Amino acid sequence: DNSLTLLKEGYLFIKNRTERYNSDLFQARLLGKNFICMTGAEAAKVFYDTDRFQRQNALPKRVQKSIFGVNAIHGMDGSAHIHRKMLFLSLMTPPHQKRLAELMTEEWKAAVTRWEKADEVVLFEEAKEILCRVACYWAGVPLKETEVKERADDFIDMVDAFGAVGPRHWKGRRARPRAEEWIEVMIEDARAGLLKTTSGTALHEMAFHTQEDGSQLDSRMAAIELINVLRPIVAISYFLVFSALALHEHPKYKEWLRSGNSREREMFVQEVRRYYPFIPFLGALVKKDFVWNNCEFKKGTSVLLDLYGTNHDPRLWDHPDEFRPERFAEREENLFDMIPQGGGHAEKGHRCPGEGITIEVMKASLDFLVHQIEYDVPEQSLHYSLARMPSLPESGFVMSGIRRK
Ligand code: HEM
Ligand SMILES: CCCCCC/C=C\CCCCCCCC(=O)O
Ligand SMILES: [Mg+2]
Repeated sequence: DNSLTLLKEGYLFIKNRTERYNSDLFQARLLGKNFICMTGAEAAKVFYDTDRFQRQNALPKRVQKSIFGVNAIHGMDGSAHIHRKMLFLSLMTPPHQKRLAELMTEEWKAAVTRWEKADEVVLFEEAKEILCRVACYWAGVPLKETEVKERADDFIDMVDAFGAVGPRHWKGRRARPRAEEWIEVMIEDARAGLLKTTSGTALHEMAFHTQEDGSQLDSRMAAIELINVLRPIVAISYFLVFSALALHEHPKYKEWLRSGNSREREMFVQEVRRYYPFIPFLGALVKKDFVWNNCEFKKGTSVLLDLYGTNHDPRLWDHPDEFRPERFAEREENLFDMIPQGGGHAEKGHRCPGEGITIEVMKASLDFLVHQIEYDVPEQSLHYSLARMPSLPESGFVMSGIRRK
């Protein structure tokens, strides 16, 4: 069993071995199970074949009890999964992406009034609070100013736990029942009409969603699925910090952004998502015996798809370990070569329905940093680990001398 080695190597565990064995797949004992680990765009296509792969019983209990919730969308298959996935997709269309991006812009502009007076700020901490306030407001979830930071911390504790052991994992295990109880009473109040809800917002649509047989979700399950909207919006915090890091470490792109418009901002944001680590891999179970790439996949075998390694595959990407947003000028759009938030079709599998929200929030936040304020980046540890999952520049990205531009 290689699980401790996986903990040691993190994002590079699969890529180190696919390179060493000169193969796009290898066998390994991980998580107590027999696994095949695979990488590359062709492997991602096979992974998203839902006749060959299922997610039920692929999600380790420890992941359900920390980041995702028990028996939630991530572990569902078949028409029941697709049914629930349409609920998430309806909440993440461009009107929602635009609304969230606009709320973020308003928050960043409002933040300058305090940042200019305090001089020094930790971007990760500011982002967490703003995103939590914006996510709850857009969703219709009441949120008191005195609890913004606690709820944001609970959301991040769940994200930060998914690849951890020891105290960091325990933080996520403790935060999940707090968040679920908090949101569940909201669901219950909404269903009794004791909390005002609005058609087309996340609280309303999760509270009143009906399944294929016409029954509502259990209030706890509706709460879990609403957290599966609120938590990943706060998780955009990680990408916002990596975006600011890339700006600092590749300063030639700042004037490139200042001169240009949303096209350059979008190429920059896509390169942040491709280049920096966030989700290392995905798990599934072989649904039926099949053969691919001269390997027999036996029913019941667990499988890991390498997100990070595919995103740095030199067969797909020129100089894959350099940050070069211009690579997305005149590049073909494809569902399997660029998979930091999954691959394939979100309507037909488990691909992230939040990609558009992620991208527009990142673009709005990049615009703020480039056009709205000036700032310095003082001496600090900007190192981010490829072993620690998820990963973040250690300091959280400290900014100082902040001035209204
Ligand atoms: C912040 C950066 C984000 C990253 C790195 C990310 C990444 C991912 C990945 C890798 C998956 C699983 C894909 C698969 O299993 O095939 C996923 C699923 C999901 N994401 Fe995201 N995501 C992010 C943001 C968001 C946002 C902002 C939302 C909602 C507003 C969201 C909602 C979801 C949901 C509901 C699923 C489960 C979909 C399903 O099982 O069918 N995510 N995400
Ligand atoms: C058997 C190994 C399973 C894979 C372990 C990690 C699983 C999924 C990674 C997270 C997917 C969604 C992340 C978006 C952010 C969030 O939901 O908080
Ligand atoms: Mg229904």
